[PDB]
Amino acid sequence: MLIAFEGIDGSGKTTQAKKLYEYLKQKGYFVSLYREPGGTKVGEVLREILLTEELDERTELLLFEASRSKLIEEKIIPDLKRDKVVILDRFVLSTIAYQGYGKGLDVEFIKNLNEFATRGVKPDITLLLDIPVDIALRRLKEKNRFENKEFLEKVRKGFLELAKEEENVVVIDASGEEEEVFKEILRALSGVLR
Amino acid sequence: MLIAFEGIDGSGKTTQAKKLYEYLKQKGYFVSLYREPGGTKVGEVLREILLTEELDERTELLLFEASRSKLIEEKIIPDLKRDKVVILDRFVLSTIAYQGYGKGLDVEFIKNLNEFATRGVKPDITLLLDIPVDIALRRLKEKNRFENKEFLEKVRKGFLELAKEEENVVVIDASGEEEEVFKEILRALSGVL
Repeated sequence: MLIAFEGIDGSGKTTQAKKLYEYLKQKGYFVSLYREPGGTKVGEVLREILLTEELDERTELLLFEASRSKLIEEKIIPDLKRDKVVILDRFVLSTIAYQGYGKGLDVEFIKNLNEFATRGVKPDITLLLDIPVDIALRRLKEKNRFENKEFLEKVRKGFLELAKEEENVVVIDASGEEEEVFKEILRALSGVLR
Repeated sequence: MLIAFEGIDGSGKTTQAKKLYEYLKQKGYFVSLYREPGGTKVGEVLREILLTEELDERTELLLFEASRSKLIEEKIIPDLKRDKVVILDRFVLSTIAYQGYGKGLDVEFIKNLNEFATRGVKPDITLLLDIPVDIALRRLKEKNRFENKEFLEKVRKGFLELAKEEENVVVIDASGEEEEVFKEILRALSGVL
């Protein structure tokens, strides 16, 4: 089965994805955890490019999608075939929210590109870790990271739109404390898991 | 203006494109010559990846297009704005022929992806350097290069298919010698220069 975390920077996706990883492992599921971009050797070099270079939004989109494609074919599809629980730190909604609602590219094109990269593989559940931008920024600030408030407001709105429009998306209040947010995730998953 | 060379490996694309580059620089055009993938800093690192790694066809297409996207935005578009002649060794038809007709991805999807990567920038003329695979192989074989005849036969058919339906594609009999092929390309280019 496939569980996708989605959300803005500073929403705690990496921390909560790791928590979910360790928790399901101990309950006896076989589980993988991958981040996007990255999660494969080729994906990780592309992650370095995406993090360091000055890329236009179109080239940036195609590289995100190339990383995803590599991950889907190299790991996710085989993992899923062997009944692993696959947990993603970011997936197809983030691409639409960032490149579409944020950077202005066409949403329907992004979805078609998403479908191509994924071979139609969709999550069993998508966890949207929703958080206000100022609170997300204040947390990032604690690690000396500064992201763009104007950009992230559009991205956040994108996410909440997509959670209405798209299938199997649960909105998690990610402004809470680490444990309370995890508990809320577990409840949203109980209608698909253990 | 934008001049694109297309065709299978062994058709002499690079040789002809360099000849065209040298010729037009002599006759007083400001010209650019780029290869795909490549031609920008980022696009050359993606070329390295494409030339080394074991890649599925979907990842490969997406990386070809990312290189193209970079080259288009960084260089082709500005170059064209200042009336440079941009010559390309491989372009959008090669992606369709290779990834679509060759490896079986959807041709219509590839077209749309090309359209996105290029911002709708189309060549003024496309020179398809058509050659039989046997002859392309015979020529490649004398550089210690070996390519798949089965694969390349499909890709040739694809290229010729595209020449019939797509706009501004002149089919150049690239089976000839270097100078007679270049003479044919110049004939084809008189109707735009």
